[PDB]
Amino acid sequence: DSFVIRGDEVRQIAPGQTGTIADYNYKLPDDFTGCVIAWNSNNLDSKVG
Amino acid sequence: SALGKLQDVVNQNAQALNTLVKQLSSNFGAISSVLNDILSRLDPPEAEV
Repeated sequence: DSFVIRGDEVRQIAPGQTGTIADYNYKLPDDFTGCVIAWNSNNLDSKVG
Repeated sequence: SALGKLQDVVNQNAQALNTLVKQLSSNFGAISSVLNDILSRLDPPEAEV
């Protein structure tokens, strides 16, 4: 599951979290197994304008 | 005290039932002994614990 979020919202991709993208964008179950991968993409997913 | 042998058995059974019912009032290290309070106060990840 691939998406782009903020830097402070990477704590919300987790079981049992309260947050905004956890509730209304992407929810993980309490019995979730797998791995969450996050890396900075300011060189690619950002524009000066 | 003529009939102490039967009364002893009656007292032991009643005391065992009273102790078993009384043990529900103990939280056993949890925040509360009431299940409804835990289910209404906490999120399921910590309410599960």
